[PDB]
Amino acid sequence: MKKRILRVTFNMPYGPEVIREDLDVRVRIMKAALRIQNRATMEIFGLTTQLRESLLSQFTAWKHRQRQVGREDELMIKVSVEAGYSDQGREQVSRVFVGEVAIVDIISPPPDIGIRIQCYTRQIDRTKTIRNMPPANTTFVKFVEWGANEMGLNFICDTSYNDQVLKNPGRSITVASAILASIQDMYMPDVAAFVDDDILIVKDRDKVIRPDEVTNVNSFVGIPSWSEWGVEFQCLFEPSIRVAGGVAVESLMNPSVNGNYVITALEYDLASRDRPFYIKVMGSPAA
Amino acid sequence: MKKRILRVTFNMPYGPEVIREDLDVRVRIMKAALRIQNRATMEIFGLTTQLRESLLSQFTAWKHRQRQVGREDELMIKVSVEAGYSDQGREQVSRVFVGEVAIVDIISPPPDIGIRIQCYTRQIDRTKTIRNMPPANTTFVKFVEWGANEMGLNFICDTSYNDQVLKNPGRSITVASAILASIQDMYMPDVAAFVDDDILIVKDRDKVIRPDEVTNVNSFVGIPSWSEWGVEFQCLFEPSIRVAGGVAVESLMNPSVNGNYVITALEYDLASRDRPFYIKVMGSPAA
Amino acid sequence: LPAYNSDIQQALKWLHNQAPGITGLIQRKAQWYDRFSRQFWANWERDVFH
Amino acid sequence: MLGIFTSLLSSRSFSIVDQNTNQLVAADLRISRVNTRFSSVGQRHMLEDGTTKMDSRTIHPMEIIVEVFCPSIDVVDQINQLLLDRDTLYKVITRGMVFERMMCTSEALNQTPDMISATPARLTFSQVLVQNPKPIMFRNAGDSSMIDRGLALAEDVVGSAGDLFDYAVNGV
Amino acid sequence: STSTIRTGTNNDILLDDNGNMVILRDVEACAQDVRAAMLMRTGENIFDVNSGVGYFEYIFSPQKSYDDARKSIADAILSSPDVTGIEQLDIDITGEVFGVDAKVITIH
Amino acid sequence: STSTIRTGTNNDILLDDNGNMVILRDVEACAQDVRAAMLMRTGENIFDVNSGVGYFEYIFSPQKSYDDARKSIADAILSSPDVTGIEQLDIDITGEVFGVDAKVITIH
Amino acid sequence: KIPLTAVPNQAISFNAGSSYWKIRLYQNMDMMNADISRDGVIVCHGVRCFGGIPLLQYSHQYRPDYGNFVFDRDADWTLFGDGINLFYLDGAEFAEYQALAT
Amino acid sequence: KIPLTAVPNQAISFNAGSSYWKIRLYQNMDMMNADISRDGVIVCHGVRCFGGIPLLQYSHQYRPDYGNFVFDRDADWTLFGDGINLFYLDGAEFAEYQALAT
Amino acid sequence: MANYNYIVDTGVIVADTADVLSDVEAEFRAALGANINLAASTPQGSLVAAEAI
Amino acid sequence: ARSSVMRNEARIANTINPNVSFGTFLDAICALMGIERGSDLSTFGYGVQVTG
Repeated sequence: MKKRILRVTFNMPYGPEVIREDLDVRVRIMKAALRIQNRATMEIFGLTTQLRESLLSQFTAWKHRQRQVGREDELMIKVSVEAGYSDQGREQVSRVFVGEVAIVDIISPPPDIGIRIQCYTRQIDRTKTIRNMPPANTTFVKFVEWGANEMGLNFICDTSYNDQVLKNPGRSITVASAILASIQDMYMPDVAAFVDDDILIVKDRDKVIRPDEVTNVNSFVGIPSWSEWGVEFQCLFEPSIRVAGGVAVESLMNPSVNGNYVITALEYDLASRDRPFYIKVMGSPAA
Repeated sequence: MKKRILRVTFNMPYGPEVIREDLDVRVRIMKAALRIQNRATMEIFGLTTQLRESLLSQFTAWKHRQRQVGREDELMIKVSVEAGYSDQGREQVSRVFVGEVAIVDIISPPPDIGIRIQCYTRQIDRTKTIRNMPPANTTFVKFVEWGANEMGLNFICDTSYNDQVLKNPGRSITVASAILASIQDMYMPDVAAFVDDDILIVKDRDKVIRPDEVTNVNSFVGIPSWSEWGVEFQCLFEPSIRVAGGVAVESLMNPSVNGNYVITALEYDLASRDRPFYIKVMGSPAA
Repeated sequence: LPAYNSDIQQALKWLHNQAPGITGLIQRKAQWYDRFSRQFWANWERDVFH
Repeated sequence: MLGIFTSLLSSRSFSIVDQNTNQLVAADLRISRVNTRFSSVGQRHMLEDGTTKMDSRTIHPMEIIVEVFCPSIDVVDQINQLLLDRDTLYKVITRGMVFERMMCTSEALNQTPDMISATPARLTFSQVLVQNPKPIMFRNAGDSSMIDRGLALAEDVVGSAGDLFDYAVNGV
Repeated sequence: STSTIRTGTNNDILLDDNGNMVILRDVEACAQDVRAAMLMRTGENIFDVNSGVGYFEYIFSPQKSYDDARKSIADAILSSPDVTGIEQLDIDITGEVFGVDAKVITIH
Repeated sequence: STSTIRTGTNNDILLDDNGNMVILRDVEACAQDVRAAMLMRTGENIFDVNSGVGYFEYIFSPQKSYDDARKSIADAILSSPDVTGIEQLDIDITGEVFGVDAKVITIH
Repeated sequence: KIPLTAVPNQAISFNAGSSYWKIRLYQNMDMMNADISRDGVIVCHGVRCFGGIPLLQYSHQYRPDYGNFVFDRDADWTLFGDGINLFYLDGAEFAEYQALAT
Repeated sequence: KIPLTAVPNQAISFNAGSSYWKIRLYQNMDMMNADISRDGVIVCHGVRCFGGIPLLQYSHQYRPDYGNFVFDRDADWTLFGDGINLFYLDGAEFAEYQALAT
Repeated sequence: MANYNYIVDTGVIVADTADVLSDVEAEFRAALGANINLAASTPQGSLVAAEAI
Repeated sequence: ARSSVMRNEARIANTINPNVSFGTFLDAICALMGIERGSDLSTFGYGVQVTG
């Protein structure tokens, strides 16, 4: 009888504070191939007075220590979410989200005090500015490389538009967050630019980033069906599923929709004491 | 055993019509420090044929007698709301909202016919125009004073920006409603301009309008908690709570959040035959 | 205000009553640390006495 | 229930222990029933072929229901105080079973023509569920870990700079 | 799964003829570990108080129920890294001696 | 967690041979406090009305039931800073006296 | 004054005197000790706990224009909140304190 | 290092040294064997796994500027995570170690 | 091995007992075997406690 | 390893000569001498200013 594993970490100034799966934790994660940054909402129950003091007071959203020695962590803290299974003491955990806390609330009154939290990926850029002048006359790939260096992310680019010359590409970007909107704007809708975890990915719509890591899928909780854009189904927590990766589909109810699909959007509904522990996938035909 | 009082007053042409607490009346009020006007949704049950004919027919939203001798009451009627408690025959009623009816509906079918109403504060200005030319070169405070005289409201202004010269402040304002948007636009977000009841209030974000009327709060239905802007809690109907006023907070479960806060937004949920009789408060640190 | 013991011998316990080996091992460790961590500072303080 | 073989004659069946002070409370309680209930819910997912899979199981607090008789008035006050208590946890020793971290939820008295001298009563306890049921303690206060109390607001009580000096060094 | 160093009838390190400390593999290490764990006495583990068998307030002292001693002994038998559950306890109490019997179930 | 100034069998400040007004620590401070509380009478405490024992309305007056005296005395024993609960109240009324006995439980 | 509590090891942070401080108090054998942080940068490690002796000793620390901290009496974590306090004095107040001290 | 587990045939993929890696470890008869892929394209196949000597033997594979992997001992799938480890070395460290190997 | 440089330019840094104990346990695990029994009962547990103290 | 490390740390903490010390040397200075130079910034007074 395999048990589920769900940890949430906070990079507090003194160190990490990890909330294990033993408490009541509910998380919903939404990921897509777009410029709009990913979101994760957390439900946390049973926090005591000491831990409420430790955590809830650091999501201030005001600014302090104005001298600003450094950046990144001296504004808002980072949260990392990893989920998986555990069988016979053998673990198969995997990471699914990285972000920073943005919005705080209180949901349930006593005798069980629970809080709700909103986290977004790469929200540190909405405050950081641009200090390196963008290239004036260059090709697409060099613009992408400059953006990756400016944000501070490992990047991958593979498009048919790699040898196209742009004039004045980014001379009107105020902060570091509109770089992604710039990159996506030029060649919509075929070129899709998005930031996943810590990687900037720019690619054509129907290309699998890793052709040799196709995950064969044959066990469905949500019956596959035609989705007006491709296919859409649902499964249990599979650590292998990613964004822009490929899937090979074999069905029993609906054998007519078997084929290769490229993943467009994802969903996560992970709970430690409730029924939902799921992943929802929408795909497009693989070119 | 104190009883609750909830009175809704309507100003018909012949006189006032008061719906008392004896009937089934539900009201939700939302107030904030913004240019967007306040709102109130009203649920009224048990209205007979005579009262239905008397009231529902005056919510016309068309125009009658285009000649328009005068203004204000010859377009839309005004509704005033006062709620409180009664103990041993001794009352503590207080007014909480003033507005005009905008939208009409019908909610429940027979045997019990119930209606829903939408009211907004200072909606009379969306029809009235401007006939006094704004000053050309002038300070902020004189622009605010001209706006107050034009709308017809008693005003209070207390800002650090009181001695700044503006050029052509309001030369592109069509009707009387955009005056408030003009006033808020210039020095956003530090300067907050809002209209409460019938008073125009312009002030800095973190200044208490009445320094000597701080209400000490020590009994909360909703446990106080941090809300990434200040504090947020909930209580029974306390007439002392207002917008931009201050509160002194003393807690039991959460004594780490004690302090002085300035009130930002409020919500009212008052019913005469249901459980909700509440007030929700969001606060910001006092400066 | 609360006491602080910091002795190596609280590791020893009442199982090791007829055990010569482990008791000797812990005792020798304790006296080595005494010699080279406490008498050191005592002699050092005495030589800082001007 | 087998297990222990005492050879002690006058033993004790049921007792509520004050886990803070190791003290008995309401020791004079004749007992009519004792019921113990466990509960858990297993989350099942409905597959594609036609089967059905379960991934994990969740455990809720147990509940203990006891029916008692109060032969006096002092017992009734003791029961009411047991219910109203809010800060302590109680350990319950049944016929052969010992449970911990229990805390009373309700009481229900009766006043009927069947019983005049004594009042029949029913009580209910519920376990406070806490992870890591076996704590780890240090004998030395100097070995304790670090607590945060992060980001308090700070307070300013009126007092001159010279006052602190004349109270701290001078003594006054 | 676990391992430990052999100890003699006294709680002392026992060295083989060649003089090598022998690291016991499973099963046997479980036996020695449970035997030792039953002999702690409470309040004697520095850095973890509230572990052991409460001899001087649950067994030797004049009690009322003797159930607390049984639960304490059952706890001490458990908490070993390999023990799964306990099949039997006896608690004889015949005369002046206090007999305790057990048969433990282990994974390996 | 409490303290008080010692008094004699008549409620005055009692001074030692050194004349020192002594701050009694817990337990006997609780005994002195409860003795003073049960003797305070209702309608004597200004700024706190309805506090005290109703001797002239519940005990000395002709009364039917005599549970009111028990409730009032139990309440006056309560409201002390340290009392947790009341173990026994008897109310004998044997002879011409009105015999009252009580045993209280404190945190210590 | 600074809000404290009776725990042998704690570390509270606050925004006082136009700067952001983080202080740490822990019992070490006989006396207390303290760690002081400013702006996320460590300042001192293991400065002791004495009544009337200011915590910050050196000019590159206590101010060009900042403040300083002082205990009224030799602190112990059993009495925190009851007779033992920690006070913060801004630049002018601390300067006059030092002037009057000698 | 490489977080590994005790399985007779397994695979690992990660981002190391500003590049993507994919290592497939499997038992073959007696010795351990591995297959190395970088950035989706194969590098070498069926490399016998041994202690100390690196997995990449050839210059055009391990680096113009990339790194390499080294086992401390002969691998054994029943010991992984327990006294046996795999380490990744960047360009500079591995160049130093290779020079030391002579 | 697991030594810490706790004497720096700003002063001396003292660690909490949990961290020291975990470091000592890791050191003994590396010494003997990754599955050893380190509890109050076993002799190696007493050695670990002595070292930590 | 452990005994070597504790002896080394004792020898590091022991030697506190002014020509050997570092950082804690500020205390050896404050034993007799005035403490280090506080960082300071030079202000301007009476800078002219003309406008409407």
